[PDB]
Amino acid sequence: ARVTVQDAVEKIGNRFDLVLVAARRARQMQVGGKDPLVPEENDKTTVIALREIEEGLINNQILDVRERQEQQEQEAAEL
Amino acid sequence: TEFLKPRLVDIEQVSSTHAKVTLEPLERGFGHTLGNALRRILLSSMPGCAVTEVEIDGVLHEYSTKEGVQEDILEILLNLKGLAVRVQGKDEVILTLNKSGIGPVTAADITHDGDVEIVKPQHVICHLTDENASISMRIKVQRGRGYVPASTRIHSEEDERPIGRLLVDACYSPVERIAYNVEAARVEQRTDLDKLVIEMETNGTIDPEEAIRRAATILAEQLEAFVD
Amino acid sequence: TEFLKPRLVDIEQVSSTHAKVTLEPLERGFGHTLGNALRRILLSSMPGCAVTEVEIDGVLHEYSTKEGVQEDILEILLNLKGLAVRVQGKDEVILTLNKSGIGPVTAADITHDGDVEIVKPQHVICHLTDENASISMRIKVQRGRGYVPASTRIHSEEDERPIGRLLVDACYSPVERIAYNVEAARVEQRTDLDKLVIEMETNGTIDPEEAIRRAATILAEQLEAFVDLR
Amino acid sequence: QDLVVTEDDCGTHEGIMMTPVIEGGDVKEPLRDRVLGRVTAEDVLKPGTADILVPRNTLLHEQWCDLLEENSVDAVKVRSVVSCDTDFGVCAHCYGRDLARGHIINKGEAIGVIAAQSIGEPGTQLTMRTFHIGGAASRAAAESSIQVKNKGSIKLSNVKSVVNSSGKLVITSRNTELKLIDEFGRTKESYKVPYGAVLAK
Amino acid sequence: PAGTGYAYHQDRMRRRAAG
Amino acid sequence: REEAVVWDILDEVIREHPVLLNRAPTLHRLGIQAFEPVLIEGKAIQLHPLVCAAYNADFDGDQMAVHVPLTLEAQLEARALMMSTNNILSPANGEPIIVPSQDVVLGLYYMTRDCVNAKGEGMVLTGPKEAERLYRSGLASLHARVKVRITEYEKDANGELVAKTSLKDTTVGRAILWMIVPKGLPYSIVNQALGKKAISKMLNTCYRILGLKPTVIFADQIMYTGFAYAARSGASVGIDDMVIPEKKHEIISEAEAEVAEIQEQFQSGLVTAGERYNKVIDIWAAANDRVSKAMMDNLQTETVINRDGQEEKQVSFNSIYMMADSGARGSAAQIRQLAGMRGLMAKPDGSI
Amino acid sequence: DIVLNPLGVPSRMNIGQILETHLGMAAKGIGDKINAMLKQQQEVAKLREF
Amino acid sequence: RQMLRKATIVNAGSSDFLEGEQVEYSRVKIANRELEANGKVGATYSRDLL
Amino acid sequence: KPLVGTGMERAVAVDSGVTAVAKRGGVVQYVDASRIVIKVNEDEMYPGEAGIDIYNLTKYTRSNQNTCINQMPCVSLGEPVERGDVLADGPSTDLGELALGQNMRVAFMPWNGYNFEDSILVSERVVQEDRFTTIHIQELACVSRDTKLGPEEITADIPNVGEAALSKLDESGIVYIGAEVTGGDILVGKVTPKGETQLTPEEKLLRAIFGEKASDVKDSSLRVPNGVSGTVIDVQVFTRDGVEKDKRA
Amino acid sequence: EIKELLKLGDLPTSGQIRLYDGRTGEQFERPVTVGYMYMLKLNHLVDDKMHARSTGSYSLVTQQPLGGKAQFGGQRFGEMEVWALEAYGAAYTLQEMLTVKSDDVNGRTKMYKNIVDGNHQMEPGMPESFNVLLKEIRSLGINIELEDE
Amino acid sequence: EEFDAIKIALASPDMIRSWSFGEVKKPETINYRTFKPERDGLFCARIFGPVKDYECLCGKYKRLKHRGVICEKCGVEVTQTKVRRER
RNA sequence: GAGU
Ligand SMILES: [Mg+2]
Ligand SMILES: [Mg+2]
Ligand SMILES: [Zn+2]
Repeated sequence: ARVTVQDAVEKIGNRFDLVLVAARRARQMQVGGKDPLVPEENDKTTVIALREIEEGLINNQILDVRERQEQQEQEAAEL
Repeated sequence: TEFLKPRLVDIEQVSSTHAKVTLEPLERGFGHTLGNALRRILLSSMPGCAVTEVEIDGVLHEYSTKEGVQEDILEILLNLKGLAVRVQGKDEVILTLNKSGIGPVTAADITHDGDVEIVKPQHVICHLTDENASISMRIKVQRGRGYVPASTRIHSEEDERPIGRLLVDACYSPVERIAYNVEAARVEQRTDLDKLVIEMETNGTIDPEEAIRRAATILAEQLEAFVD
Repeated sequence: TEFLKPRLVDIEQVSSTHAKVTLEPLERGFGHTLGNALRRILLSSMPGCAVTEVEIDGVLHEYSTKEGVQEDILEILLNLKGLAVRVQGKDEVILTLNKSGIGPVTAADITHDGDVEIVKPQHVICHLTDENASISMRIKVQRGRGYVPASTRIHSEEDERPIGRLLVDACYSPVERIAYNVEAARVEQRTDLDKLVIEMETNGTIDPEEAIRRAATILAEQLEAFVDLR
Repeated sequence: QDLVVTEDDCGTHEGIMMTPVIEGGDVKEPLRDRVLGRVTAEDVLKPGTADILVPRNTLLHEQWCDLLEENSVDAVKVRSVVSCDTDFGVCAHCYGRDLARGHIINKGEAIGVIAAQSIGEPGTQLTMRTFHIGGAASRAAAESSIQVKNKGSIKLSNVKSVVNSSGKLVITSRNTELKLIDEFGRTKESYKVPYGAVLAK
Repeated sequence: PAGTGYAYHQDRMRRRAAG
Repeated sequence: REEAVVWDILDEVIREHPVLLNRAPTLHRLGIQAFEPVLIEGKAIQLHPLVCAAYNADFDGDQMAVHVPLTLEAQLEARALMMSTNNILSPANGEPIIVPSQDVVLGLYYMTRDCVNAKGEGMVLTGPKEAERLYRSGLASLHARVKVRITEYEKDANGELVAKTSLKDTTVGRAILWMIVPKGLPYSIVNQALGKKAISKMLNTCYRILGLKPTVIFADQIMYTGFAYAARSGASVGIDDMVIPEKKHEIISEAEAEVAEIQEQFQSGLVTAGERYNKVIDIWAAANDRVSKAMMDNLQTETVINRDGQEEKQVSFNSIYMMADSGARGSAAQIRQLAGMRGLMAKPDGSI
Repeated sequence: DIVLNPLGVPSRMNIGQILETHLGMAAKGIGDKINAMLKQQQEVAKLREF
Repeated sequence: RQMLRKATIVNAGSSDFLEGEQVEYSRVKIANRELEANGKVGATYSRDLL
Repeated sequence: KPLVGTGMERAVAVDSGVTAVAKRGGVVQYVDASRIVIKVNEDEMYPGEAGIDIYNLTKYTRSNQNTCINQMPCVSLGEPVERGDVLADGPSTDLGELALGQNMRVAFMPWNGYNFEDSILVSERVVQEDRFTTIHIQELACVSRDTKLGPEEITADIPNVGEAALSKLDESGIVYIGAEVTGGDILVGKVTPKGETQLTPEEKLLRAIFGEKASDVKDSSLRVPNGVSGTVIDVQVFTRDGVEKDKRA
Repeated sequence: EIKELLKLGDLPTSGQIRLYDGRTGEQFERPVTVGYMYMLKLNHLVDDKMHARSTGSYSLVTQQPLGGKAQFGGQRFGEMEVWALEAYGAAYTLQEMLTVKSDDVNGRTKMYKNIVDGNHQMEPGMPESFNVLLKEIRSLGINIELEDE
Repeated sequence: EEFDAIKIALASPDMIRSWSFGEVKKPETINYRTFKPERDGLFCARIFGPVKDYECLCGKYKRLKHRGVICEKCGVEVTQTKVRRER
C-alpha cells in the first residue's frame, strides 16, 4: 500500500479508477472526519484509503451505496 | 569527555534462532567500531562444542560409499558438522551410534551420555534404505572455539593419525551468522548520531541475547589491562 | 572459556610526538579486533586543548592587514590553530601576548600561566618587520574533543557578541596519525599469540600511555550498554 | 496526441499477419518477440487444419508464446491499432499489453503520446551518445562472400541468373535472397545476394 | 480527457448527451 | 526563525507525501518519477542509483527539479501511477529499465567468478551462511571452487511453490549471493559467473515468477551487495593493467614494409592512386585487427600461471579486463586504444 | 584524502590522470625522504648528495 | 494509423459530401452505418495517406 | 603549488600580471603585508632619482565572479633580489608558479557506491585543514533617490524595527565595519517617501492600540539577501554635490 | 623515468599499494593505485545552485510565476515535461501545474487556504494567459468567442 | 466561466464596436507630471477603467461605499482595476 | 556559461 500499490490495483483493476476511489475516500476522512476501518498506525488518509481498498473494504459501488443510504435517511428525517 | 552512552532499544526476536537488535544513540563512528569488534568475537571467539572426529566401522575414507545408505560418507559428515551438542561436565566426549533397519537415522538414535544433551534430536544424520543395513559409528565431540578446519589440523597436529579416523571441520562457535547495519539516528539537536542494527542467528544452544552479553563481556575483560 | 588478558609491556617514546607501544600477549584474532576498534576511538573521541577565540587590538576582522606585519590576520589565526598547549588545572585559559621589535614572534613570547605549558616554544605565530611595530593579543584556549568549527559555534550561544573576537577552527583532537601492526610474539610455546605494536603520532603533550587508557575507557563504557542492559 | 484507449473490445475480426524477422543472419526479431502481448485475431491453429489450437480474443502471454515455439508456428494474424474499428480512439484488445505494466492496457490510457515519446527518445538521445563520446572511426563493410553454417538445400527467391563461360551461376537480378532449408523444410538462415554475384552451386 | 480524467470527462460527456 | 518544534512538524507532514523528481531533458514519461522524500541536512538532492538509467542521470554535476503534488488526487496520481517502484519496465520495449550498472555489476561479477583452487578449494559447506562465515573468517576466497548444499524453490504446475534440496558445485561467492536471491528462483541462475547481461535476466525472471514487491526488494539487495563487494575487491587502475602485446613492433614494421611495396608500385605508374589508397587502408585495417587480437589473447587468458598439480590456464583477473568483461565499464574497443593500436582516424570530410 | 571511482577511466581514455597520480606519489616519495632527512638533521653534505 | 486518418470521397453519399471532399474516415464510416440502416445513396470513398 | 606540472606554470603566473614582479634588482629595504620597498642596485640604479622602488600590494578585493583577489608578499625583509623575480604572489600562485588548486592523496577504488558516476568521496581531513576553503566577496548597494513625493532618507530611524537590528547600525544608519550579518539583518538604513493610503479598519484599530502611526517614508532599507551570511569588511559612501552629508559619511 | 623515480622513493613500480578499510581494519583484496592528483574546486558551489519555492511574485501579463533563483523563480514545466504527465495519465497533477500552481489567480489563493485548512481540495478555474490570448486575437480583428454549454 | 466549445469568425466593423468601451482619439499615454492617464488616450481611465480598485481618477468616489458610480467630474466608473486588462 |  505504501511502497507497492500492485495488490491495491489488483482489487479495483483500473489504476485510474483506483486513484479516483482512494481520493474520494481520503476526502471523506480529510473533511467529513469519516472513521477509518484499518488501524491507522500513524499513516496519512491517502495510505489508509489504499490499505482499505487492498483488503477490499472500499469500492466505487460500496461508496455510492453508503452515499444514498445516508442521504435518503436525512431526506426521511426532513420529511 | 562528554561520554554519550547508547541504550538497548529494541530486541525483535523473530525466532529463537534469528534475532534483530536496534541500538541507539551511538556517537559518530562508534556504530562500526562496536559493530565490527563484536562481530569478530561473536564469530571466531564464542566457545562451544562440535564433532572433531568420526569413526564408522567398514569405512576407510570419506569418499567411499556404504551399501544400504542413501548418503555418501561426505554428506553424512556434513550433517554431523551441523549437529548441535551440549556437553555439561567434560570438554571431550565420544558418543556411540548403532542403528539398523529402514529408517531416517536421527540424533535421538545416538546413545546419550549422562551429561550430554542433544539439542535437536530430530536432526537428520543418515538415511538407511536396505532393512538389512546396519550403521555403527563413534562421534568424537570436543569443546573449542571459532572454526578449526581439518586442513589446519592435519598440518599442525602430526602425532597419532591411524587409517580410519575421519577428520571433519570442527565448528566450535555456535553463532551461525552475524551482520551489523549502521543507519543514521535523529535527536532533538544532534543529527549526526548513528543506530546499530545487529542481526544474529545462533543454532539454539546459546541464546542470541545471552551470546551478545558474553561477547561484550570478553571485550571488556581485555580492557582490564588498560586500567580504566 | 580460556580467558587471557594482555598487559601493557613497552612504551618506546621515540619523540614527544611519536611513540610505539607494544602489547602482549593477545589471544589469536584479538590483535586486529582491539587494534582497529582502538584506532577508531583514538582518531575521533580523544580530548585535547585548542585556540577557540582570538582578540588582537586594532583588528576588527580576520580579513584585514596589520601594519608592520608580514602575515595577514588569517595566516596568523592558522598558526594559532597549530599552537601546541597543555593546560594542567583549568579547562579554559586566556593567554596574553605582547611583543614588539624586528622579530619572528614565537610561542615563547606568550606570557605563560602558572599551569599552562607551551609544548613547542619555537612555534612561529607572526613576523614583525617594522621595529616600531608592537602586537598585542589575547588567545583563548579551551579544552574539548574532535573538531569544533567556528561555523558550528556561530549558530548556538552568542549571548555576548563583542566586535573584535575572532572565531577560527580548533582541532582539539591530539592524534595526528595512528597505525597498529601485528608481529609474532614467541612467548612460551604458544607461537600463535602475537603482539599489538601501536605507533601513535600526536601533537604536543597528550601522553601516549594516558591516551591509550582513555581510549580503552570509552570502549568499556559503551560496552556497559551491551553487558548491563542485556 | 488525441489517440486514447476508448473501448475494451471493438468487436473487429481484423489484424495484420506478422512473420518472423531474420535480418542479416542472427534472428533479430523472433515471431514470439514480435507478437508477444498482442491480441490474436481469428482462430489461428496448427498446420493441420482440423482442430482449433488457439482461440479468438486471447492476449499472447509468455506461456502461450512458449507453446508457439514447440508447435513451430509459421505466421500469425494479430490484432493491430490500424485495423481497430473504434472511432475516436482504439480498443484495449487491438493494442494489447501495456509493455510498461506487464498486463493488458487499461482503458483511458493516452497511447499516442506514449508512442511518439517511445519512437522519438532513442533518436534524440543517440544523437548525444555516440557524439560527445563519438571519436575513433571503426567502419566495417568487407562483405565479399557469404558462408553457410548449417547444412541444407540452397533455396533462392526472385532470382534470374545465367551460366557464364567460366562455368558458374552468375545472377542478373537486383533483389536476390538466399534461404537455408533444413531437413523437414523451414527457413533457418537468410542472406542478401547482390547483382552480378557468383554462386558456387 | 484521458488517464485520471477519463472518468470525469465521460461523466461530462453524458451530461452533454442528456442536455 | 526555524524553531526546533517546526522541524518536528515538517517531519510529520512529509511522511507518506510523494514528491516528483524531473531531469532535463524529459524524453519519455520515466523522466519524471515519484519518490517518498527522506529529509537530509545538506543542499543536494540524493537520487537512487538504479533509476539513474531512466533519467540518464550521471552525477558529474547534474541538477534535478522537484515538484510537490498538492491535492489528494495529485498525491495518489504520484503514488499509484508515477512512483518509481510502480514504473520499472520501458513503455517502448517490454524490458526492465531499472538495471544495476557500473560498481554493482563489478561487485557481483567479482563474487560469482571462480579461480583455480585459491583458498580452500574443494571444501564442503552446510549452508550459504557457513560460506559467508568462512569467507569473512579468512579461510576461503570468494573464488574457491567448493561444493555447497543449497535448497532452491521451483514453482509447480499450480500456485503452490515446490522446494527441492541438492548438492551444487558452486563457489563461496555464489553461495553468499544466494542469500540475496528470493525463494522461488532456481539456484542455477546465480551459479554462473554473473555479468550485466545475466543480472538483467535475473530481474526479468524474478518479475515474471514472483511479481513486483519481491523484485523491488531484490533489486535493492543486489545494489547493496554489489557495491559492498565492489569496495571489498580493492579494484583499481594502474598503468601496468594496460598490457601491450610483445609483438606490436614486428607487426607494425611488417605492415610498414608492405605499405612501402604499394608506394613503390605507384611510383612505377602501374597501380592507380585510388587502388593504392584502398590497398594501404586494407593492409592497416588487417594490421589493426591482428594487433587487437594479439592484445586480447595475451590479456584475456594471461593467467597461464596456476597450480595444484602443475601449470594450468585460466581467465585473467587484470582490472581493466574485469571491468570490460563484467559489462561494468569499457569494452574491447576501448581497450584497443589503451593497450593496442589506436587505429585509422577519419577526417572531417568523412574520408579516412 | 580522496577515493575516486576507477570505473571513470577505461571508457574515458584520460590516462593522464593515472600517470599524474603515479608521478605525484613519486614526487611526494622524494618529498617524504627529504622530510625524513631534515627531521633527523643529517647534514648539508648528505642532503646535497641525495 | 494517425497518418491514415483522412479519406477523399469520390462519388456522392446521401449527405452533402459529393465529389472530392476530404473527411475523417471515422465520420464517413459512422455515416455509412446510418446509410446501411436507411439505404439511400451509399458514399464511395478512398482512404488517403498523410 | 602543483607537484606534477609542465613548466608553463611560472610563465602563466608571471605574464598574467596578477603577481607583483620586480622592475629592478636589489635588496628589499622593507617588507609589509600592505607594501614592498626594494632598494635598487648601483649598476641598474639610475643616477637621477634616489632609486628605491615602492610596490603597494592590492589587498582583499572583489573579483567579477565574487571571488577574492589578494596579493601576499613572497620575499623576506632584507633579501637580495634579481630583476624580474616574483616579489608578491597573486591569488592562485605559489612562489611565482601557477597554483589553481591543491594536490592530494588519492586512491582509485570503488567504495559502497559513494563514488558511483564520478561521485567523489573526500576525507573530513581536507575540510578541517581548510585547504579547499574559498573566499567570496559580495557587493550590496543602497540608493537614496529623489521621488515625486520627496527625497528618501538614509536614517537609522525606521518604522517597526527591533533594537536588536538597530544595534548593528550606527547613528547615520550604516552597519559598522567588521559586523557579522545574516539574511534579513539591515545593512544601510534607507527608505523611500510614501503618500496617503486608505488604512484598513484593522490597521486603524491596531495603530490605535500601539499608537505608532505610519511615517512619511515607507520601508525599503537594504538588508542582507536571504540565506547569504558574511562579515562586513568595508563600506563606501557616494554623496552628490550639495546634499547634507551623513555623520557616518 | 617514473618507475625509476618511484624506486628512488622506495615506492612500488606498480604505484599500487596495500590499503586497509578504515572501518573494519581488514586489508582490501588487492593493491590499489594511490598517489597525488592535483585537484581543483570549480566555481560551481552548491550554495549558488540550490533553490526552492512554494509561492511568490507572479509575472506581469501571463500571471505565471517568474523564472530564475535571482527573481525567486518557479521551475518551468515545459511542453516535454507536460507530455510525461500525459503519458502517465496523471490528469490532476497536470491540471494543478497549469492552474492553481501558475495562472489561475482565484485558484491559487483558494487552494492555499485549503492547504492551511488541511483539506487538499482542487478548486480550479481558467488560466489568465488564455484570457489574454483571446484579447490578443480580437485585437487582430478576428472574432473568437466562447460558445457556452 | 465553464463553456462547451470555441468559435472563430471574421470580425464585423459592428462586432469590433461591441467589445469597445470607448474610442481612443489621441496618442497620449499619461501626463508627464501626474503619471495619470491622458483624456481619450491609449491608457484613458475614462475608457478602459480605474487604475486603482474602486477609485475614480480625481478621487471623488472611493471604496465600495460608491459601487457602480460614474464620476461626473472626471468621467471614470468606480470598479475593480482588474477591468483594465479586460475592456 | 551548466548537464545532457
Ligand atoms: Mg559520468
Ligand atoms: Mg552528467
Ligand atoms: Zn472622478
